[PDB]
Amino acid sequence: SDRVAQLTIGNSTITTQEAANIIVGYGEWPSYCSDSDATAVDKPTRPDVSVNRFYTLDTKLWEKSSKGWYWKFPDVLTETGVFGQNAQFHYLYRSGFCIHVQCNASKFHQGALLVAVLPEYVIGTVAGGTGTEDTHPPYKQTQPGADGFELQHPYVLDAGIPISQLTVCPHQWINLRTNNCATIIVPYINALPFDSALNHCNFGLLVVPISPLDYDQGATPVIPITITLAPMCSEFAGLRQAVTQ
Amino acid sequence: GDRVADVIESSIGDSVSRALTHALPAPTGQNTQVSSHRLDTGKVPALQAA
Repeated sequence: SDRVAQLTIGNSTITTQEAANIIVGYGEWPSYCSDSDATAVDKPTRPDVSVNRFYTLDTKLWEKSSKGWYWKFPDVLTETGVFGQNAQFHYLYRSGFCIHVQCNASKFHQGALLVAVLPEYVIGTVAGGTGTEDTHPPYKQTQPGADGFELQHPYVLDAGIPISQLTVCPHQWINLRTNNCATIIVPYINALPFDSALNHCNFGLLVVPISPLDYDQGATPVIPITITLAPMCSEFAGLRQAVTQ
Repeated sequence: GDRVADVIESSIGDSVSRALTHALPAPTGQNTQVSSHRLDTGKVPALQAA
């Protein structure tokens, strides 16, 4: 009852057998904007199927010497589907997300991941190492795309903050003895009712192994990690020509 | 005695300021209402004469 789950939104559908319960980020569901909070006068558009469905990004690999990854949302979908081809036309954007993660393994493998959702995860460089040299992170590390970007110093999450306290955010684990997936639902987290989808990046998904993968020879070494996600309650406003960036 | 008629109907002695307008309250800006599309003749707010 708590293990088996199904997720049907749009034309698409997900099944899973060895799962856990579902999480709702910060204790509430997505929503469309109120006429009181809102400020813009133009009538939005709300497709409700062509955008609110499961998109599948890219399939990583989990070796024994792996460190971690992150993805920025909603940057991941700005070149993918009728979602992306609306977000280029319009200027204002609002949405939620459901986020599903896959990693399977047998009953001889062992490991644990941490699947967390952090709003406004600014990236910070190392200041040249000495501390004095001021630097800034390039464009391909702040909006790396759908292909993700790998961490170098995961103990501080590349921002001077520990990973030991990342559970205060909406988190889940993937202990390969117990489960094989993590489902997280998130509302729209921002101070402003609408905001751009290309410049601003509202939150970042992280996937960091704590206990490393391990097995014995004769067993399958390739242990992929796949990332699936779906917009929800998507609105758009400010129509004009398409802007890549 | 005002026995003529042009003195009775006279507009002289009018201490009143005929005001076309009248003030109204506005503690907040105006609330934008909802609209939809219209494809009619005659009705044409865009065309003004300045």
